[PDB]
Amino acid sequence: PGVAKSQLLKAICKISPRGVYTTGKGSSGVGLTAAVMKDPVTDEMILEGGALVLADNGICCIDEFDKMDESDRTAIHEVMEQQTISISKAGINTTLNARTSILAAANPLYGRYNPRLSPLDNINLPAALLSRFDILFLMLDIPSRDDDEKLAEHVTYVHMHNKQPDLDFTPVEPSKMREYIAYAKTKRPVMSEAVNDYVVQAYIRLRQDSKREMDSKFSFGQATPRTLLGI
Amino acid sequence: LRIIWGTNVSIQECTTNFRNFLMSFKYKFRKILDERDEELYYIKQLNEMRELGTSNLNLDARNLLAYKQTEDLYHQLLNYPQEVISIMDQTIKDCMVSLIVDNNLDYDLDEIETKFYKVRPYNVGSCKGMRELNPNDIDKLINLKGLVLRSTPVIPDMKVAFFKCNVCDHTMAVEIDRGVIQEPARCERIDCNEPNSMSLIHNRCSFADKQVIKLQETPDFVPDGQTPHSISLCVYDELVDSCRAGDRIEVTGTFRSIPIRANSRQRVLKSLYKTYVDVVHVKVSDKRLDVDTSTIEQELMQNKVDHNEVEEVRQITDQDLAKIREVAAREDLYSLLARSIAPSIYELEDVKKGILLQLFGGTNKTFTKGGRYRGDINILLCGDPSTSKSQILQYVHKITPRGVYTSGKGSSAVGLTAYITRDVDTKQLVLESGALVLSDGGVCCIDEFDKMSDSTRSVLHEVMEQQTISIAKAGIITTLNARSSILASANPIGSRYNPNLPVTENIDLPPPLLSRFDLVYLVLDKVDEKNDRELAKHLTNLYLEDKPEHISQDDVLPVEFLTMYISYAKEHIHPIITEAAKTELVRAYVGMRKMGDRITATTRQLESMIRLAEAHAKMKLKNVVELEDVQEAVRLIRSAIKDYAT
Ligand SMILES: Nc1ncnc2c1ncn2[C@@H]1O[C@H](COP(=O)(O)OP(=O)(O)O)[C@@H](O)[C@H]1O
Repeated sequence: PGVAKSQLLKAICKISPRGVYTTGKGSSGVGLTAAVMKDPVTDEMILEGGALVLADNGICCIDEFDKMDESDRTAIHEVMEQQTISISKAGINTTLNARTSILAAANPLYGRYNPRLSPLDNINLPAALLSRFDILFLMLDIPSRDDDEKLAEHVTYVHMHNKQPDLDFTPVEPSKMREYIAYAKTKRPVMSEAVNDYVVQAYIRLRQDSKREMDSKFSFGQATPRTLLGI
Repeated sequence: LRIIWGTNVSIQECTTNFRNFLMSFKYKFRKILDERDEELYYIKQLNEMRELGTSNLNLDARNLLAYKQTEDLYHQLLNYPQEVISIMDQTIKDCMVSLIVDNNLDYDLDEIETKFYKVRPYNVGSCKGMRELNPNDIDKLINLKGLVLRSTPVIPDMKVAFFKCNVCDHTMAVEIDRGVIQEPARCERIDCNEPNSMSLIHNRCSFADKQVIKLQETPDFVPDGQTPHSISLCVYDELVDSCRAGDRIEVTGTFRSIPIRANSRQRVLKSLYKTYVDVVHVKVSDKRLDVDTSTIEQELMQNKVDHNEVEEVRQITDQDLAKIREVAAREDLYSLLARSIAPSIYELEDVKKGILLQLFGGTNKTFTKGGRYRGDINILLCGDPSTSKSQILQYVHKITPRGVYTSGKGSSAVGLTAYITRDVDTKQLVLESGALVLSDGGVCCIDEFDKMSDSTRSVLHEVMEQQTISIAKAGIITTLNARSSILASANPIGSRYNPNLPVTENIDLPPPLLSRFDLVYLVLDKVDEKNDRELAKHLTNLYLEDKPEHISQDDVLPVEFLTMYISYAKEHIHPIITEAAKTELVRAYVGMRKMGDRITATTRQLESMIRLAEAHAKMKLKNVVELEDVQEAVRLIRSAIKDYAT
């Protein structure tokens, strides 16, 4: 638990504009899809948006992904296909739009990290949902002698003061950084022909060695072409 | 020079200059279209208006752009609809008079000159959608898209009034023209005095037709983060009953704004006006998506002949019909058409081929009493994820004329029919159509077929079997049909399919219900290496040179030949499956029954084989079936059967 993952979620859901941070439970099924309510003075019957309709073209941070109700899981799986949430409830037949990006943070099975236990044994999620994520991480927690002094001098160096870095670096202020990244999104680069050969041969490598194991061991099968589109 | 007070128009320049437009038009719209029949349009279309007796000429707007002069009249038209439309009406009538003085003995000249002719323009731009519209732009012309939810009943409108007295008795009458109707207090008989009572007999006067249709649109290039929206529009006389519940319509009309009362009791007209549309021309057919059937339409084929209207069916031209009879002579049509469906997804040509055969569905035979046999076929496809199941469903959702796309765990037993609700603008109890009545004729789609309830999925035992729906609750006790071609998909427990495990076990369905579906695919993955090179070369073929080129080598792909090919293959063919194939068909069915002692085979396989077989015979323009081609109609199940060994 102590790899400080919530700090990054509050962080990047504070740098990006239009970024919504929702915990596990938390929002209901109707809280993060839209609902219908009567409108005062201007009329009438507007679809009041939920969490996901609020934060589109942004980043939707999510805590505690395992504790979600299963209807919310199918909502997220409908966000994994683009643009689409479809509703057939008592007064709605619509197909609203959502162009969001999802960052999740799921915990393993209790307690932590048994190398006796297999992968996906300590994971409470199906490998289809592992295939919908093109990039998957894991943050271990192993006691090690050398890093502890750097970590202790790091943390106690900030409770001692209020700024961490030194020798030789200054942190970029976030407003100028948002000006940089906001400038960066107007480029649309174009690929070429040598990168065609290199991407193809690398995909032959990953496809080739990924399917010669075929086991429930520490290997993760079977390197779907979503990794190719993701890379 | 004369002018009108609200505007800058003049009657002379518009009249003479538009008269100068209707006598010369030589494909300048092609001079913008870059050229890739030399006689002008409106003499031909004015003759088609002339001999057939139909009214209602209609023209485009880009045609008014392309000609020079009258580049000016377009910008006059887009701003000022009512006055300019009245002017074009007057000069059309005088153009008919200026034609009839050529032969002098034409059509009993008085009444056909007397009959009202009118203009319906369309295609007047589409820059910004419904949301952006400022109150600066009140009265203009607007294009919209999107479907249609419900349809109010007919309400009349007074055009003529009618008065009497009790003394003694004389019967004057009065018109409307502006907003109000004045009535006299005195007199008739004597006129003058006495000031007798003036009654109104409201069973004698003229009336009109006013129908209100509620709409929901899909305004592309969204102003993020926009949510969907609802407009209400108010069609008039001729266009009554020109819109069902479900179609995809592109509308022109005039944006209006009229205040409403408060609480029906005082005269306090509330501020903060209400907006609506006031339609002019309805555009149902289209040239990019599919075209509607004919066995469904036949009630409104039986109607709509007494009163002249719009076409509702794509007009098949004559020149390219020769190209239809040319492409029908191709031998490789059975892999060419199935190859040309989804040119961005590349496997599963049996599945592409079955999706082609869902568009040619069966033969509609009606008996004397009972029977009522449709051409429904129904396809499941499952297997491992990351297999582009969704791309197929979005593409079919684009092509289908009346498709509705639900999902799993977003349904209820209420959620597919009878949304009996409270409409706000009239404050009564109005009944809506749910999710399958909108699906009536066409293709539905359902994702995650595993994760329904028991209550939901108990709807489909009626729709798949009886081809009815039986609503019985407090609103309406009356069965109503929803013919539909259900397509669905499901993801297994694995999620990878593992061998040496029963096929029925790996998807959580009761195998009678899995046995009820016609064509069941099981798409799995191969660990070999040779295909993946061509796979990645297709992907990086798509990403490169930032232009849609996707498949041009070494292949010919029709762009929009296939939609009119399918519709022409849907009206003018009735295939019959007579004697000579019953030996092979019954022979193969009893051969299928041989396996006994996983999945089994019932009579739905036999019904499946005849309807899929004659669906193959609907292709390639043959009014009878042959003993040959039934074999691959068996092989479409046998490919899955070879995919059931593992
Ligand atoms: N490398 C690190 N640097 C600074 N603080 C850390 C580090 N690793 C762990 N922590 C501490 O561990 C805690 C982790 O808790 P948090 O990130 O809020 O949720 P979770 O326990 O789910 O990760 C943080 O409060 C943080 O103070």
